[PDB]
Amino acid sequence: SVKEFLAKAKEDFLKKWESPAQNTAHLDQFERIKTLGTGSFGRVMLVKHKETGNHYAMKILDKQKVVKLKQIEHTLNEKRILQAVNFPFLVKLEFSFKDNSNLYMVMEYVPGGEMFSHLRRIGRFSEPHARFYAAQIVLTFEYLHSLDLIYRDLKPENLLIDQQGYIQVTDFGFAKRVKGRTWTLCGTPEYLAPEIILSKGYNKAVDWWALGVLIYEMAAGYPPFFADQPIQIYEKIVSGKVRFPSHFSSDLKDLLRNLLQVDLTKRFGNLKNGVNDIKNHKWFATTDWIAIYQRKVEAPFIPKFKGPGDTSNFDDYEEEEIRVSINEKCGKEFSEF
Amino acid sequence: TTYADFIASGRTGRRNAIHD
Ligand SMILES: O=C(c1cccc(Cl)c1)[C@H]1CNC[C@@H]1c1ccc2c(=O)[nH]cnc2c1
Repeated sequence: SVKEFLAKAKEDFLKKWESPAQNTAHLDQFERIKTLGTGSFGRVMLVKHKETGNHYAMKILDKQKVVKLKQIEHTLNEKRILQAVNFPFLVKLEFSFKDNSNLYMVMEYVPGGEMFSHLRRIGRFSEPHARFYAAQIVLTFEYLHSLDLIYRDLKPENLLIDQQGYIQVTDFGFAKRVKGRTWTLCGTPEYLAPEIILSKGYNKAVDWWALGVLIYEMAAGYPPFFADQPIQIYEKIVSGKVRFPSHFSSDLKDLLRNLLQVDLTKRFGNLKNGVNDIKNHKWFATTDWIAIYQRKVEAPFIPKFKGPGDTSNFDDYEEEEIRVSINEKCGKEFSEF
Repeated sequence: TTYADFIASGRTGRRNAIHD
């Protein structure tokens, strides 16, 4: 049944995986409005598609910067994976294309902003609020992992809240399809599993560890391992010690001890019963997984929405022109994009 | 309090990914 669903899902995913959509729009088809976020090798902007008037979020990557940061293959992974997946809590890729200078991915615009912004402002979420979001991640990971995908960058900065108050997972820049083990040091310091820090060779269990960090941060207001410098964060992560706020329920602590488990033969998500050890944990006893998947559960809050194109749920960023060189850069490197 | 220690730390803004 779940197995039945995942089978058809894999069948759909593979058709697209083997025959990726490519070159499905052009820069001039979009009016650029405002930067929604920005950092290494690119930015994401709110745009309007001229022929339809729809708004989208367009990620713009500078090919030369991608090459210097050694992110060529990770970028190809991101686009090939995003064009192939389909799940209610995964942001959709509607168009992609490239020009002499940049790569572009045009995604649904999610006007409610990042969970990060809301969580930092409110301080922490109640357990029922955190459980509502955590449930959607659990199902999204059940989906991605069944397609042999590892996501590798779970954090509130990468989770958007939509107009119904549900989560859309974005930022697939480190996602990878791999059977068996992989070794790349990537992720965000507060969310790395011990085996990534220790250069061990790792698999989807790192996403389940990251879910434990995320649930902790949502419910506490701060992550379980924090310091002023990454090295001190890593020393805390590998120590085997974790402390919980005194307001955490006993069921919540027990789930987190099993997720934030350094020993892989004991980490929930990674045992004989797979994701079911998580879905059937007492902390989730009230969660109706089907109702969540169907978006039938009432959300903890609906973001304020002041009209189409409104960005007030996003921070302001310095704006920079989109320059397109008269010469093609890095054509060979990104030919399959 | 742990919360006060977090709020006074330099890592309450958006966190960058790492890579080699
Ligand atoms: O700005 C971003 C980004 C992420 C990776 C590379 C570059 Cl260049 C930019 C991402 C970071 N976390 C979320 C942010 C973002 C913001 C809005 C949307 C959106 O409205 N639809 C889809 N994805 C988004 C991502």
